[PDB]
Amino acid sequence: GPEYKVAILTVSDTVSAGAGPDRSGPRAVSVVDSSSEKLGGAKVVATAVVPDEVERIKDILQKWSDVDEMDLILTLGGTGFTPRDVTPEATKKVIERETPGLLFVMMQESLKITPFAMLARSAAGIRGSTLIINMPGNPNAVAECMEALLPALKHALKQIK
Amino acid sequence: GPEYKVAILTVSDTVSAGAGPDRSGPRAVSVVDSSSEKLGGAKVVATAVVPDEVERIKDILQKWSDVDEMDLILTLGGTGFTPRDVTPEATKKVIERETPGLLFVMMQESLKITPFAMLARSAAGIRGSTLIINMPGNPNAVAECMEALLPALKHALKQIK
Amino acid sequence: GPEYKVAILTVSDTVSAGAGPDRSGPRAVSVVDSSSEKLGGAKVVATAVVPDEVERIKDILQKWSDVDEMDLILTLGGTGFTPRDVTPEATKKVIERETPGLLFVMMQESLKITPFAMLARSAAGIRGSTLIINMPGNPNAVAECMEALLPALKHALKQIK
Ligand SMILES: [N]C1=NC2=C([N][C]3[C]([N]2)O[C]([C]OP([O])([O])=OP([O])(=O)O[C][C]2O[C](N4[C]=NC5=C4N=[C]N=C5[N])[C]([O])[C]2[O])C([S])=C3[S])C(=O)[N]1
Ligand SMILES: [N]C1=NC2=C([N][C]3[C]([N]2)O[C]([C]OP([O])([O])=OP([O])(=O)O[C][C]2O[C](N4[C]=NC5=C4N=[C]N=C5[N])[C]([O])[C]2[O])C([S])=C3[S])C(=O)[N]1
Ligand SMILES: [N]C1=NC2=C([N][C]3[C]([N]2)O[C]([C]OP([O])([O])=OP([O])(=O)O[C][C]2O[C](N4[C]=NC5=C4N=[C]N=C5[N])[C]([O])[C]2[O])C([S])=C3[S])C(=O)[N]1
Ligand SMILES: [Cu+]
Ligand SMILES: [Cu+]
Ligand SMILES: [Cu+]
Repeated sequence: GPEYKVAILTVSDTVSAGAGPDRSGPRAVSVVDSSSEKLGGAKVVATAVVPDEVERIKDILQKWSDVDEMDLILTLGGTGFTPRDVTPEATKKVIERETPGLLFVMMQESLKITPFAMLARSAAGIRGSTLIINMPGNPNAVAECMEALLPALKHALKQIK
Repeated sequence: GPEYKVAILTVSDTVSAGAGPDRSGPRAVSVVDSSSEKLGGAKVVATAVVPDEVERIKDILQKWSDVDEMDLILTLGGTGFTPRDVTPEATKKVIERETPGLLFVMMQESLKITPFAMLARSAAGIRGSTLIINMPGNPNAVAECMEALLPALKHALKQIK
Repeated sequence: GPEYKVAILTVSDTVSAGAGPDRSGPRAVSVVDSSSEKLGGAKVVATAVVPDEVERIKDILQKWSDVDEMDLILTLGGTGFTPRDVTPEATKKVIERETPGLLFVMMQESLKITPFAMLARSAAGIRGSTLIINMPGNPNAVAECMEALLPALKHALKQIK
């Protein structure tokens, strides 16, 4: 397997219910894959979809960190202002050490693209030796957020080990 | 009434005690009114003044969100470094979901005007279907902070419903 | 003594164990000293070194704030992504009122120098009449972070009193 095991969690009532396809997930996988060397040897080894439900999100983040030994978990979606956007709240429950600089850079860079970046309520942090980062559900958002992080993400992953 | 009901809370021992007038409140009302269309049909329907006392601030934020059905609450003042600046702490107690991007944009834009922007400890978030945003007490601060938010605030208010 | 009493806490297993010298501490003292007038009459009156241990860090921050009457505490180190970087978590336990604008400015300015700035998980806030700010352990980081804060830090210290 890879130096760094990456897992992608799509958070969406719509996708989970079979009411639409996942358009964000494949874009996240593509951005990680195409940056695999810049990330120190990272590969997406697993993806999943969960509804906008705090307990479901928490359970998968805990399993991936504590049991499956993932190194990086990117979540996609559920970061906005609607009542069903609960990804950050689930994430804050599971992380042990917050990583606000990652959120700073994602916001700073995203705002250059659209003022609507300010509506992302993303959280990020470390649980054990797993880095967890919330990204927006807009399929174009993951690429933009990953570009923002890529300069330092390899060093983040080295450090957490 | 309006599409979006806005309420303005001035937080000030001085104003509450009758030791001076409210100079921030009218500026906040004026900025919201003059941006009413850009905000999706917002109107300030209520204002109040409370002292720099956590329980008083909490009680009004809870009443306006839970009983009076406000959609946007702007607080003015009590965000700085003095011992009596307790607005963010009261706010953090009442909000359910934090909205850090709003704080990011207010800080980013405010710092272009003055380095003293860094002394605002403002919080922001959502309780039910009410968005609550702390702004500094300086009468010129609300206009600057609202300009920073205006590009996306209509979409924020639509989403929270 | 000075108008503002500053104390510097180096957080490092290596320095604490006698496995290397403190290179960050002297740089912090030098930057504060050389900015003493810009800070309103600040002087470093005390330094100490502790290991990367939450209880040790907490205990010194509490003693310096509650007993020794320090006005500004800068901590150096332990803000990164490694398992032993626990300074922010200790700091968050002791502070009463968070000061996110200080973190915003440090991050904003640090990112102009290096993308690795995003790996600092620094916290900051007020306990009583003591301002506590986490800075990175890189000896060059304190100078950069202090430059970012210097425009408003005098006013912060005046306010907290
Ligand atoms: N960079 C960037 N950033 C950002 C953006 N956008 C914006 C922001 N930021 O964010 C926010 C928030 O969001 P959220 O919540 O996360 O998202 P959601 O709701 O989840 O989502 C949205 C949309 O998108 C879509 N999706 C999602 N997911 C998905 C999808 N599709 C397909 N598939 C999947 N999976 C939908 O349609 C929805 O609606 C905000 S609000 C904003 S605007 C950008 O862009 N960038
Ligand atoms: N944008 C902007 N931002 C900012 C500013 N300024 C600065 C900052 N930011 O903030 C901070 C904080 O503050 P706070 O605390 O909130 O405020 P206070 O204390 O409350 O206040 C201040 C002043 O002002 C005035 N006022 C207030 N309120 C009021 C008033 N007047 C009238 N009426 C009313 N209501 C007074 O005098 C006081 O003293 C800081 S510190 C800073 S400097 C800007 O500008 N912008
Ligand atoms: N401005 C700026 N910022 C920043 C930098 N760098 C980077 C960031 N930011 O931060 C982060 C984090 O870090 P921390 O964790 O805090 O650090 P530590 O680990 O503790 O440290 C590092 C290094 O350095 C050194 N040191 C420390 N401390 C000390 C030292 N030396 C001598 N003495 C003393 N005391 C060591 O070697 C270690 O390793 C990150 S990661 C980054 S890269 C800058 O630069 N700036
Ligand atoms: Cu949106
Ligand atoms: Cu001020
Ligand atoms: Cu580093």
